[PDB]
Amino acid sequence: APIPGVMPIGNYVSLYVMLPLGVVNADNVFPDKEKVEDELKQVKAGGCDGVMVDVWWGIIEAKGPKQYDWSAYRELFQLVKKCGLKIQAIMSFHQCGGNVGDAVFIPIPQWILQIGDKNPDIFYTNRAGNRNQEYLSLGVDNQRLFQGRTALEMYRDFMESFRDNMADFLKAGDIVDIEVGCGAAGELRYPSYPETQGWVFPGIGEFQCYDKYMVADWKEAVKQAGNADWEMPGKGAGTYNDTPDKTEFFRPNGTYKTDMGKFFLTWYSNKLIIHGDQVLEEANKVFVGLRVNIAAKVSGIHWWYNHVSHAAELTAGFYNVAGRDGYRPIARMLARHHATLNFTCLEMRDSEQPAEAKSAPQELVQQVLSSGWKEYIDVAGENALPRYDATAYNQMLLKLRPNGVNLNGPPKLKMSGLTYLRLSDDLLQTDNFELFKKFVKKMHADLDPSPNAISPAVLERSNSAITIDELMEATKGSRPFPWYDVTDMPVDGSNPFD
Amino acid sequence: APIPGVMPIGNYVSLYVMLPLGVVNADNVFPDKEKVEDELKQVKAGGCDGVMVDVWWGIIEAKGPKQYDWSAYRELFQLVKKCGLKIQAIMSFHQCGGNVGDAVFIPIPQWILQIGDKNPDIFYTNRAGNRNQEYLSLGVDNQRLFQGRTALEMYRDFMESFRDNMADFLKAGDIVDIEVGCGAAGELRYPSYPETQGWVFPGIGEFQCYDKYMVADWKEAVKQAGNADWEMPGKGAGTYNDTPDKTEFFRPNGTYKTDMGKFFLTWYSNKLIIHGDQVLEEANKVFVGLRVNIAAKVSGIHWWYNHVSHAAELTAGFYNVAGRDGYRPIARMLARHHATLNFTCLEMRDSEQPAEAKSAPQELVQQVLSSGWKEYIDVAGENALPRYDATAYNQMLLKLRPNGVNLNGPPKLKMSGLTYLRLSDDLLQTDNFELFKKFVKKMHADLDPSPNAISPAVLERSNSAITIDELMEATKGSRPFPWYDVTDMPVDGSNPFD
Amino acid sequence: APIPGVMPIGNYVSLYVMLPLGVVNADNVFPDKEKVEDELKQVKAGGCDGVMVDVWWGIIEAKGPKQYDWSAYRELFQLVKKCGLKIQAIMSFHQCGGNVGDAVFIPIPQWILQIGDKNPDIFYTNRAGNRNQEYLSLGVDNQRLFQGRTALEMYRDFMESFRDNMADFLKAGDIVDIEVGCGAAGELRYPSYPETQGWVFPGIGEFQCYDKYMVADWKEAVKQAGNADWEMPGKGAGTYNDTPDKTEFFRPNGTYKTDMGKFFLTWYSNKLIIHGDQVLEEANKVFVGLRVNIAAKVSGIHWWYNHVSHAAELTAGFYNVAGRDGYRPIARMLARHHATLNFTCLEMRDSEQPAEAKSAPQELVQQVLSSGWKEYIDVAGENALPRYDATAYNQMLLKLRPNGVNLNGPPKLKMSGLTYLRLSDDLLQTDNFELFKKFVKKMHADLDPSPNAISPAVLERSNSAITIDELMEATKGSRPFPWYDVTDMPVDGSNPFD
Amino acid sequence: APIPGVMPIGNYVSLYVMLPLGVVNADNVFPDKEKVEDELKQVKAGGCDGVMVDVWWGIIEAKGPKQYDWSAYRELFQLVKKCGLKIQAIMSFHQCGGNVGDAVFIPIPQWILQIGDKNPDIFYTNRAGNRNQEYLSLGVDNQRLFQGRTALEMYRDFMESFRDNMADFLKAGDIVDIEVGCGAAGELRYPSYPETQGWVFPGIGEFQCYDKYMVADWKEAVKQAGNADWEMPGKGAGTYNDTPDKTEFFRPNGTYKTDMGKFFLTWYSNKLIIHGDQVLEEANKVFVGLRVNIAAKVSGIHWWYNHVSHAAELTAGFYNVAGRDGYRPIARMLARHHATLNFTCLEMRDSEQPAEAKSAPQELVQQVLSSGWKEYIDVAGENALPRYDATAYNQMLLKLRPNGVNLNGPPKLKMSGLTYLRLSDDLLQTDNFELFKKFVKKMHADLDPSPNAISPAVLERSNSAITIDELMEATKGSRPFPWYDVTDMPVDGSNPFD
Ligand SMILES: OC[C@H]1O[C@H](O[C@H]2[C@H](O)C[C@H](O)O[C@@H]2CO)[C@H](O)[C@@H](O)[C@@H]1O
Ligand SMILES: OC[C@H]1O[C@H](O[C@H]2[C@H](O)C[C@H](O)O[C@@H]2CO)[C@H](O)[C@@H](O)[C@@H]1O
Repeated sequence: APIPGVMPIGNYVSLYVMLPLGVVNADNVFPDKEKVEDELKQVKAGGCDGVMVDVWWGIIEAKGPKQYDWSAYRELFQLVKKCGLKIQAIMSFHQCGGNVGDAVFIPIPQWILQIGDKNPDIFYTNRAGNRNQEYLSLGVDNQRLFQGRTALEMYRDFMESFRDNMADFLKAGDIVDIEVGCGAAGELRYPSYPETQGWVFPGIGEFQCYDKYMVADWKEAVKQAGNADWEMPGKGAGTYNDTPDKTEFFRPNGTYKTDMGKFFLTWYSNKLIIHGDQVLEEANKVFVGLRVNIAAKVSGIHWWYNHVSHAAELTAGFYNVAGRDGYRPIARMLARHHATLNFTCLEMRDSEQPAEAKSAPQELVQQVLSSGWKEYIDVAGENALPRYDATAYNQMLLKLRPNGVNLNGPPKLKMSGLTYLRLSDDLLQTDNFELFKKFVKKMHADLDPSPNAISPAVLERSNSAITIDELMEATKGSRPFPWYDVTDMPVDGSNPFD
Repeated sequence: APIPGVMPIGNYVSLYVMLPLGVVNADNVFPDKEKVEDELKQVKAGGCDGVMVDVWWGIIEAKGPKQYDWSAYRELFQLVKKCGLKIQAIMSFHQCGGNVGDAVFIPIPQWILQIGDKNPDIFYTNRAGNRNQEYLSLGVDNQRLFQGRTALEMYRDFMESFRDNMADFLKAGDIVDIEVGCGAAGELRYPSYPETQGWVFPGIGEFQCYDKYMVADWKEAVKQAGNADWEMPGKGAGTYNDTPDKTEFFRPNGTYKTDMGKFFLTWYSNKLIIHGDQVLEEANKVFVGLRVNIAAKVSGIHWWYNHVSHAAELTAGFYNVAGRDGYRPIARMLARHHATLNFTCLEMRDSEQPAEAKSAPQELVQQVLSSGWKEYIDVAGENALPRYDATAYNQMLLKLRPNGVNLNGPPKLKMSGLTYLRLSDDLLQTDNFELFKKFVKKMHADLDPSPNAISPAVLERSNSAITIDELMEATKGSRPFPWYDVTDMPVDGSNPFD
Repeated sequence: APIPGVMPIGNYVSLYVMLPLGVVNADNVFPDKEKVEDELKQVKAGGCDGVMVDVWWGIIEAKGPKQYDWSAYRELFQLVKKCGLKIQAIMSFHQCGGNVGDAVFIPIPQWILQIGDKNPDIFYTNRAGNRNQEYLSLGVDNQRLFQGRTALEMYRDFMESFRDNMADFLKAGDIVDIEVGCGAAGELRYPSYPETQGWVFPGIGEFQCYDKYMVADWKEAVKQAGNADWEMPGKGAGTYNDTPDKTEFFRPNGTYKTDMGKFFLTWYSNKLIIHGDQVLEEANKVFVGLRVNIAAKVSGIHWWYNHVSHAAELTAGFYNVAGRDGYRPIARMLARHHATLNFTCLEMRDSEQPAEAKSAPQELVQQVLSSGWKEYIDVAGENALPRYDATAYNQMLLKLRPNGVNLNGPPKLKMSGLTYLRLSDDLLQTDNFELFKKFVKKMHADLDPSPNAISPAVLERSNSAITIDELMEATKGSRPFPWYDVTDMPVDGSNPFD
Repeated sequence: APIPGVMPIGNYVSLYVMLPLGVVNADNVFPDKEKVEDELKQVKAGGCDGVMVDVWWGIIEAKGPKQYDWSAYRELFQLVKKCGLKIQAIMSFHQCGGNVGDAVFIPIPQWILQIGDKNPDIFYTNRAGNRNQEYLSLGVDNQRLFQGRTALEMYRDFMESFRDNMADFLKAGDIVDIEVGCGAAGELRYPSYPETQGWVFPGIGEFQCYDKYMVADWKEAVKQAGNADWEMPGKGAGTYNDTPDKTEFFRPNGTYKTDMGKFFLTWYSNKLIIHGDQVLEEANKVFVGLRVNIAAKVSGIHWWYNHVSHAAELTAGFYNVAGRDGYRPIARMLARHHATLNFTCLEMRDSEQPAEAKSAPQELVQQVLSSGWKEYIDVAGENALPRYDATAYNQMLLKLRPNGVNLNGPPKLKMSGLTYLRLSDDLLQTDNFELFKKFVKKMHADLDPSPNAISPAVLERSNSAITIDELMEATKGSRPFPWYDVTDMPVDGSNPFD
């Protein structure tokens, strides 16, 4: 029996804060140095472990191919290191929305946008023929279209330039995570719910496989199956803001239940898995032998989860239906590269969602985290929308330790880390910043911060294993681990006794 | 993330087997040495960790006060030690039923039965005036009636004679547990459901506080409360085989809900707690500084648990009702002496009980184990009735690890050990003995036996703390820890995934 | 291979400081509270782990038998606990010199001195017939002469009164060591070099076995050997300030080499061992089951060590000669009670001693510590004379870790602790107190203090085993472990590389 | 204090046996499969941990550049894996003597010998102009002379072909060490004592830097120092079998003490260090992220060690003189690649060497192992000549743990492993094989074999750091750690007590 009052370190969970969006201007400039280093000081005073910042592709390689400028980000990291915080870098091969709302506009290298200018098919395309310019379609990962280099080669060269230019921070251990962007918002998914094309929650979304490079692939595949006459979904699949039932593809016993539907969804989902597999290999080769975690982000698509079609998840590329786990195979893939899974949604509660949405964020989180730990990989996460209430802090606290704390040692289930939405004035406001420091404490299980990177203490990155299209075994349905009902360590409460 | 296939030792749970009832004759004789040492060899071949044997008081101190004969038990232990098994000794200050059914008859020292012969009040008495001769009423713990010695002093002298005569086995570490008998069948309870007086499941039972020594105590207490005119229950409490509702004491809003009823139940239950407290102190003083666990046994009284009166538990001395945990204070008491709680019922399932019984064995087990771990003590257990089916083996397996195994280290919840009903021919039968060896393996979490006493590896016994009638704080209701639905490691099944 | 800059905790060695001699007046008064709590604050500011204080027998039981007053010592400990320091209590059953030099005079309970007044034989006596009143001769351990109680019983009752009155400090873990006094200055030895009787370094000393109770014992023993006509040493043994060679008992091939000499020395040394054995048993029984170390102090008698007679050691009671280890059997005895050996001399260097003295403090320390670790017990120590130079700090540092630090884990050889001479103004003087804080740091192996009682972290006291006059096996000569030449972590130096 | 009889695992040291020289014929054939698998079975029955085998370059790439055949070695490893032994593979880029003595003849790829046929300068050359064909001179590491590939590129391609073809054995963890050959006999040294050119112990040897590629380098370097007129040693340096004093270069106050001599030796020794640095980088890049140790072998050149010139060491390339550690910088270099140092000589005793030789093998071993552990790297080793006596087994046992065993945890100093000379009939002979099994037991510190690769349990290979010609700091003289006098665990003896 444990000694009363003794809380083992294994229960500690790192907590990082995301820095303001344009902390480094679209122009490679780092302004307001003084101010920023005052917020960082407060953040550190709150017991935070570190921060997560976007290393924008459209800024570093702005001037031209292979010519990178790390000057600013260098000052930014030295500043952070000076305040005693660890660093989570996101390799952002995407655009940071430049919509009316003014929020800083950071596209991808402009010279790339000029190539797609005469070759739209480099972007993800819906069936109407709209082109999304925030990320490069996977249909061109292995295509030589960018001044000699292929999409994948551009990704490695970037991470490689980053590895060599940040070697000192990496040696010292200041950089703890390398979050590899695999699509829009840096997430391994299709751009199925583009706000720029008229999407509004809770539309089902749209399939994004109509660029020419992807189509050809679909044609070759449909022929080797003996059904050369099969086509991709059409008006039957509907549009961005449709409902599953107003559709013929997602209605109960609809087209997705068909041999042809299963063949399409299998193809579309595998295509996304393979895109992830290939990007993470380059990431593995670039960081092997270093003490740092590599992670891919998987978005949480909870709307329509309680509908037989799991429509929203399907358009995004996750083939998750009854009797078919569409997440587990991703996790086995990530397992291959000894990578961590970062799930970007876990503060939400089923009741905070309109009934009309068929949303089930909690049940989603359980399945995803369960299939991750079942394939022996570390799972990390963050919140989706900004929040400063105790309700949100408690939900996140539940998910970091589904079975509460373990007084006998490391818990049975535990997330390796959580990154908080974003640092801001509304947060640093005396009031909020108070509740916050409480949440950070509960995150550390009432322990004091430990700059020794306890737990997630970066382990040496191992060389990848070897794949096989044997992921299909991974889709076997399974019972998710049982979740506690409420948090063990609430921010404004006492020991519920479980 | 853990390494696949690596099962940490912390998940291991010791499994012992109870030896045949009269393995040592009522006459201090150890017959059939040859046969027995062949069963022990099989038992050890099954991976069992050890065995539990009754060190009968009525055999060792048979000839007369202070004159003990450990000869036979000495041969028995040397034999066991030779077969490489650990030893769980029960200090049996009780009688082993000498009913018609022939099963060996072992009373308590006959010279004691001759004293109670002219002084019946030494035995537990019901209101009709029946005397139970299997154990000495707690009303005489501190009474000088036995040739100079008091009940408690007789208990310590016994354990003390046992400590000195078994010092070598204790030094070597062969004796791992000292199970201290506190009543009938060696359990801290009142003899409320005596089969010798006509009791048949699921009778509510009867209060056992009518001996003269206890009565006086009740009179003194009722007067200092200002209600000198209060009495103990009468015909209103009913008889052994009554139902809660046919009673006026246990009916909804019955007498037990009254100020007088609460005052009686509080008194009756505290009296049992104090009897335990005093017997375990003597046990502490006798074994301090030695590497061995001391444990008290608490019986599982599941019938009528789902009735507002918790009748059966009340007559046995456990004041467990809505908004009042009658087990937690016992556990805090046991915590004081760094003692382990042995719960004698945990293979049963709610469905194996007649609906008419209002029985809830599973919900009982949860509450008892939960309140034990909440007071920071080790909880151990055993099955109540003999069983050889996979259904029973799986239930016990669930309770030893309510949240399954922990691949990251010691589980969150885990029992320190389990002792199996009893070694017998029907068990050692090729068939059964097979299922059994499977159960032992799952008990060890598919690991190989570890004679190093892993986990429960006997720690040094610490001197007791100091009580206060501050147990009353312990009766505050609480949420029990959440239990998994099915076992993690079933005997004839695969990984349910939780 | 270890990680550079990582110093494992196992290399940490606790450092305590002795408080001023009369910190509690001969009159049970604790004056200058304010001042003292200012020194304690400085001491704690120096990183010290705790302090060691004399719990004088002549103060606590001054008024009369069994009537103890812990009032003052209670204030003293609460003050110390308030400054965050651990406590090493010495059960001082001796007198604290009340010589001309004024230094506070604290005798043993005056009522005892009045008994010896008519019975001088209670004190250790030399052959001239001088009586030493600082401690009770072992010849009366088992003699009922003190108002009903025996010497040993008076010792246990004292430690028992101390255990019950200090239970809270003991529970909390503030009291870490119980140093049990076994003679003059609290050391298991004979008062062979009494400064009160004219002794001046480096006299050989005198045997102290002439009180009547001891003599009788010697007569009974000499008769069962068949030499009833043997006598104790006479003028042949010389006097306090003689040299080994001017003697006939200690000259090469002198009387100590004889069958009669060996028989006397064997008897005299065993008598001291048994006195220790019996006092430590009482100490064991009183503190079993508690988290605290019990230790006996053995004085370092280095003069005449390099002479074949080891004269000084012989008169003190240590039968240490060529081919006979007179310390190892003491250590095996101490092993029996799971006790620690505190050696009171280990800062000295062979060169700081006059050549005429035949002194070998370093070689002594090696033998004593080696035989201690060989019998599996913890060895602790302190300096003999007050010192504030780097030479002394480095010697002590060598002996705490004879083989320096271990970057792979706990060192091979390591002392469990060291108590510094005594807190004083000449030490707290800005200058000295500086060198001191350096020494404390090196003691902790350049780590920061750890109030968690790391290493010596008080383990539960185990019940004693059982002796036999089989100590004689322990006198077999043996090679001491090899010692490093210089310290690993000097106060004013760098890594000598070993 | 440790528990008696408990030997911590950290004291365990792996023991491997070298397989017979041509276990795989010069013709890629694996004959006598049956016999061999019977010896392996005995070897495993002796508790050995594994075996070390030469993966000859002249066999695998015999047919032609880039065309490797791993067929045989594949059968050999599967056989070994079947017998439950770990594998130490030597990347042998050298020749295995094909002298008169018949012992199997295995040269390097014959097509390479045909190139050097018209270009002798690819081989190491002495001043008379003799060419050694057992290894490629470092003067051609970065020269494109081998059908497009450079020496270094040929080495990586080989290790890379080995990594990919042995991936399964590597994944499983059967291959534990990758011993990278850096010269003759696979050792980082110059071929200074070639038996093929008339060398006989204890000749001083000859400098091996006269090939044209090396000379040019020496000319460029001597000019930038402003002494363009300096030359390499001549007749003044003598010949293979000369004595240090009959020379003018190695005589006291000879040419090696001169500014010109120091400049030559500095250049010659650095050249060897850099050759090692470059070969180990390729090895690092090829094995990063895998759980396997990479090691370089440094030969033990003990003759003339006790002479001021350290002649033999100087000709071999180790600039080790008074006030200059010529080994430490090698170790700091090896530290850069997280590599292990394998010292090939450590059973010898100073007394087994002719006085005329000025040999000091023991003092050599101390310095080399000490400088290795001081630069934070693991040191391993083997014996130089075959031996089956207890004298030899005890010496090796001393060096594996210079300070014996540590009952408190991992020793202060400990070798990571030892590979035994070679499996043979004279060893497997009932007699010898007996003493042997004793030695293996003492190697494991009287523990039973642990196939879990305890201790050296292959850790993940980390990416290399980055060099600088800042090795020069490493040549600062230092005190080696102190060595125990005799072994802790002798094969035919008892506890010397240190
Ligand atoms: O962006 C607003 C969108 O946020 C949430 O959905 C997130 C998802 O949980 C994870 C990933 O970061 O992207 C999705 C959207 O980009 C809300 O659930 C949703 O209602 C809201 O419209
Ligand atoms: O008391 C002065 C005495 O101290 C040292 O001898 C100590 C011994 O090392 C340990 C024990 O504390 O008692 C002995 C004396 O009581 C000096 O070595 C000695 O020279 C000095 O006279």
